[PDB]
Amino acid sequence: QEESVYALIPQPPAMHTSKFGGKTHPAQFDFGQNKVQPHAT
Amino acid sequence: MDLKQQVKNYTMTIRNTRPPTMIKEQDKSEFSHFRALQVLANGDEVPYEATLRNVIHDGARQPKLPPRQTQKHPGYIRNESGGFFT
Repeated sequence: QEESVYALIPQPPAMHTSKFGGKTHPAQFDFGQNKVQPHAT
Repeated sequence: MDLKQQVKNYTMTIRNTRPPTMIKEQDKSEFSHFRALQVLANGDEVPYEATLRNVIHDGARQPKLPPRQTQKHPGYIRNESGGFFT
């Protein structure tokens, strides 16, 4: 309504990976055993 | 004057008290039309009727009778003394 025929038609990332990151291995942990074997038990 | 005309006059009085706001007597999908046009500007896939918008006005009654021409050919009739009509 405002005589704006120019305004009539409008014409116009990887997350990251931490350094600490790592899978827990059965070492550096005093709660459990300290080996990994195929079919021991 | 009578019941029907008094009801008529009261309604007309209401019409005059209210501002007509130069209204268009029909409202179509305003923001939907704007949104569809913006979708067309970039996405380049909009339904045709979604792009469309329709606005009506009163115009007038009296459905375009052809003109009467209000005037003959300036070779037949003359004013009072020789002289065209205007």
